[PDB]
Amino acid sequence: HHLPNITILATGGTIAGGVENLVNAVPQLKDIANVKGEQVVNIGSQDMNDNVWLTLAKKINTDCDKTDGFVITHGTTTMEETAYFLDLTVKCDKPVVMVGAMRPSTSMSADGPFNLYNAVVTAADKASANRGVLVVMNDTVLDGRDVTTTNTTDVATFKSVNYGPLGYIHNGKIDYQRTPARKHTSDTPFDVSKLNELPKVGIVYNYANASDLPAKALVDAGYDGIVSAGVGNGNLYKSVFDTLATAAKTGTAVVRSSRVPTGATTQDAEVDDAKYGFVASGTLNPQKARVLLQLALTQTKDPQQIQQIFNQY
Amino acid sequence: HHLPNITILATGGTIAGGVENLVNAVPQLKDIANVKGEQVVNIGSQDMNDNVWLTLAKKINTDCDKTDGFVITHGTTTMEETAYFLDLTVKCDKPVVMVGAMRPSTSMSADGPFNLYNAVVTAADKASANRGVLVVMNDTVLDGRDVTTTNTTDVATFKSVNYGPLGYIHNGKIDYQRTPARKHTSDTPFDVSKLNELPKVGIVYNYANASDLPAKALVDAGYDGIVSAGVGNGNLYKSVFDTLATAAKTGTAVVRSSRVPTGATTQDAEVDDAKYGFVASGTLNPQKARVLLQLALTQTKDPQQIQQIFNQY
Amino acid sequence: LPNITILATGGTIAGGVENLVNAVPQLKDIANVKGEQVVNIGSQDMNDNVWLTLAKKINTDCDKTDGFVITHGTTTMEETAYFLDLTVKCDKPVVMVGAMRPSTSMSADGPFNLYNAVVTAADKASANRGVLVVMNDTVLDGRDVTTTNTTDVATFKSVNYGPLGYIHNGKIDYQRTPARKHTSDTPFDVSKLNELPKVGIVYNYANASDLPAKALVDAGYDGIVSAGVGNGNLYKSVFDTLATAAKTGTAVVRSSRVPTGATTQDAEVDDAKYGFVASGTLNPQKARVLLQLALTQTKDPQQIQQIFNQY
Amino acid sequence: LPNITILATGGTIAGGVENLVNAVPQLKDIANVKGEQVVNIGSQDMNDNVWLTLAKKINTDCDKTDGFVITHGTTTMEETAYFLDLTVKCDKPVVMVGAMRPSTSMSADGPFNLYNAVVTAADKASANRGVLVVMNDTVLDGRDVTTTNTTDVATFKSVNYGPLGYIHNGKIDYQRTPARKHTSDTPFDVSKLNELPKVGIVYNYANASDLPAKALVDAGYDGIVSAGVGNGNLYKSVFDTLATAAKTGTAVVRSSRVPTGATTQDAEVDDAKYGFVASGTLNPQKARVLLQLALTQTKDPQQIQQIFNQY
Repeated sequence: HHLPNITILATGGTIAGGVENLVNAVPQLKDIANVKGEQVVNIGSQDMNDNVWLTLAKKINTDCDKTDGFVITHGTTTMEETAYFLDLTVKCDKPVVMVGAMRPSTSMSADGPFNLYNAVVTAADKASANRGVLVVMNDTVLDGRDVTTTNTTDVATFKSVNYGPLGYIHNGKIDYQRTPARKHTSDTPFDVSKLNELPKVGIVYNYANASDLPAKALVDAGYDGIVSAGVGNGNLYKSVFDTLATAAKTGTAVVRSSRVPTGATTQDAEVDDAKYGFVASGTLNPQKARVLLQLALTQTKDPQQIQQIFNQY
Repeated sequence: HHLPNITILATGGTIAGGVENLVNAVPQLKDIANVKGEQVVNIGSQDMNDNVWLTLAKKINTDCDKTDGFVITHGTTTMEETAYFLDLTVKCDKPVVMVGAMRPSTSMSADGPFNLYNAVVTAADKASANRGVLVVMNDTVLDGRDVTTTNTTDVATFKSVNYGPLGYIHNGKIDYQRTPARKHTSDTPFDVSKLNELPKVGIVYNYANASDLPAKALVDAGYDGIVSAGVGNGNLYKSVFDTLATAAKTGTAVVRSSRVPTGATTQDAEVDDAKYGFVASGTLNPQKARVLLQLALTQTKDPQQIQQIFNQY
Repeated sequence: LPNITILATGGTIAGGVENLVNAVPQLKDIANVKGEQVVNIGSQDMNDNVWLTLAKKINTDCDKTDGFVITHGTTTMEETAYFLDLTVKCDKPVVMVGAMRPSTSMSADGPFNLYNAVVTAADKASANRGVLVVMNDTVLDGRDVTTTNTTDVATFKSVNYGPLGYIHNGKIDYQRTPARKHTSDTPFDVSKLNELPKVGIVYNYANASDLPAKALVDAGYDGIVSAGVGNGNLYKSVFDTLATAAKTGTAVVRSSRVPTGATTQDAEVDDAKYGFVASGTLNPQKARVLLQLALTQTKDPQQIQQIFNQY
Repeated sequence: LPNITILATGGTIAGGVENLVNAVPQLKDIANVKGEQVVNIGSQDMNDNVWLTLAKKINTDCDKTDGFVITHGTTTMEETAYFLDLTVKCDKPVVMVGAMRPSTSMSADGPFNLYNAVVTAADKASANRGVLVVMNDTVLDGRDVTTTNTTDVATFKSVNYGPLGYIHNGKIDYQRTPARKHTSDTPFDVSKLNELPKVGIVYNYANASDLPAKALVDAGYDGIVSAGVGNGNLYKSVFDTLATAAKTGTAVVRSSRVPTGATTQDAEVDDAKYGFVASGTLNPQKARVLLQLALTQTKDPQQIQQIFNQY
């Protein structure tokens, strides 16, 4: 009886005490796995972009058979977006686990070391397979679809705000009581292996007396899709509504989501989606709805079919 | 011993079973107060705008001495924004209480009737004075600064997510254990009595691979101020950052807030605000930071002084 | 249209029990509803006999109906739901519902809650998910569901693992199902039982008396659940009484007064050494339900621990 | 630089008690720190004698220092904090701190928590806010603070009314202060007491035994707090025992096992008729603290109710 082989892919700086030398910062890692590190890119998470996403997904798909699991170290600001992109595009059913740190590795009571430890525990556990892309933060295993950051600074910020966590980790053991029902990874039709770019999808915000200029600027630039961060149950300020209604009639894909941090933007409730050709995002927040819309646009431009995609993934 | 006189100002449709005839939908109101209703405007809350705000504040300031308290019925989508605008601009220290309903007045288990009842209870209670503008929803008394909507459909959606509620209502009695520390109402310098318009402030969203076109569109239109809904602790995608940095150097006021639903966007932590001339929003979310920025711009265009305003109100 | 049976255990939650279709006419559009009053008791006085009656009724009537809705007061809903979750062998939907506001109150919650419970019981997708609680537009599993606030209409939450689904306009978006075994996958069978093992609960706090625990032991209780402090720790005096009782054959489960999170095995207390069982995410009242049932099968602590790891 | 005294009640929370400035060197930049070991006990074994000792020490040493930080285990922190909140007469900051992870663990929380507690005790703005608990970058009042999760570093929350302030980079943004009276505005004075009235807690649940409650009554306890179901309701057998005890002069407080919300007076139980007291937002363990103190002044239920409405 030997240890699993886990690869750590880094996207940025170190979250505990180079990527080569993590087994020296956290020597406890040796007792759980044989670890190898690769620096895939080196960027701040706030600057995350489509090229990095494509690079990551291709790397995991290509190296899937060379390792028992993956841990990806990633900044916290856009973790939730990269996790969902990977959840839809990775075709490997071995564990893929993302992890970060809310405090810098040099600060007192840095969270990164224990988070990294727990991420490797999770990647090494056979029970973690077939659950989609996972985020491990603060002793908790979270699915890539529902996970979001709820507080600007709290070490406990990452939560699955609509449907809850998959499991909790205590003393290196995971109690899994849930798995996601929406389709992920190998069960999706999305395949990015041949793609060098993704459809252009932007996000506009709604609020009192909202300007329509952001929306117009995107339409005039020929964006493929626009996600509205609506008020309440995905409602839109009138000027924004008028702009997006005309955009949707002339070929732009329009998804109604919500600025409100929990709950679904429901179909045909507040706005007659069938009349305008809009798609309702359900529980996906604006930034995650963008991810799914970009992918849906690689397969179809028909709002009816896009809506079905939002109801399945 | 007689009952207080409470005025109900409506901004839209009825939240229980015209505004004239509310005492017939909720006859229990008669036992608590002598009620008078006025329809101030009639618009959907998603279409809320600066003109309505100015109208409301002027009406309350003008009628303050004619009544013992005010209840304003308002749609839920933008309640949080109107509440904070009033919290900063009303000069009456009698109770001003906003209320709405998450379910339509015709549906089974409509929440509006009991919410309206409780709002009048709150407006009638002497202990409610001097606490700023209040929101009463779901048996809870919430301050206009911290209150926000947390779920798209839940009757329990309104919460003061950073500092908690002021009081709870049980059987027509309020247990107040808190009052807001930030300055409000009569203690602010903001005076809208002479104003027919407010400075133009827009909001842009950050996310992976964020377009700078929304921000550029606002700058090119000559907006007075721009609020960034940043990632994490108010961070900005690089293209957005570059656009806003140049805007701030050339006279546009720029406030960093966060798309993350709780916690403060803190000063000089993630971004060197002093170098770029940016202002950090603290706990104010993007839509509320817009409210304060619009008002601050009536007094000053200097980022240092704007920052002090964000630290006091 | 499906045939749905409403079993009442107390008062009416909208506007007795065949009145319901008159109080909530909209029910006729979604199901053919029949009602029976099984008992008439306050939820605060809920007891083992009512539990046995309910489970036998459902098990016996399973073939005659397409789903069950049980009307139940809110105070102890979470206990009954878990009991039924472990003992019901019908795989048709069983849905519990109640109301936080009286049916005569302004903005009473019971009518819409009842409507949504019937919706849930009528949906094919609800089957095989265990016993469910439907409150405030949300569908919750009977194991994790608990009341979090004394008065709020939104009180019912699955505080460790989340809800199964949300209901909007009569349609349910299910994204979860419980992994722990339930209903027809458990070994527990109450069909021939007229009583259950005696299990009590003691609370821990600063300067706690051991007298409650001693009282239960002297009365020959079969098991004792401790509502511990933090991660299931015990006040010294209480610990000593329970350690002794475990040696003489009383089953002892460490749970926590803390409202979320697991009481984990062998972390704060050497469970193997004293013959204690750790409750996991089960709060004290739920841990009682499982221990009662466990004790119908075994008195061995290691086997009871295994049960607490599977159900 | 302010002079801050660290009073320890148990183990060390970073890397005994004069070591602290060596374990957390950054403390030297913000205060002149002195440490004293007051007792050395596990938090789960916290008791009335430790409480009396702590309050007398602070009251006696108030003039010699600019603020106090008390190091305390997490299990019962919420009880000690409320006791001190009612009995301390020093108006200088008193700040409690602990750690959810052992000081030797990876990513131990105690060092930064200790640093933030000293920061808080050193800030002028912290005075006159009552006794405070500083955990996970947040400043919480001793009345409302409770532990919400068995293991999470973020467990401590003021679940009904929220935190007072948040700490970022050594600065505190205070937006709240507690309205209920505390510290030097209470009538409670423990300076001449060597013991406290005897108050125990019983739990309610389905089929609850009255034996715990009877045991406390037979031992002549001065008061009993009920952890009720829902809005402080009681299982029938328990109710009957407590109704009898209240008539013979035992003080009885109805609280709730439900983790948030008030137990409200005369709503679910006719408190006036039975001579019971409703706890408001005080959970059972906190309601014990107040009832113990109330009973040093009066045995009359109407006066005890007034106390529960003011403190």
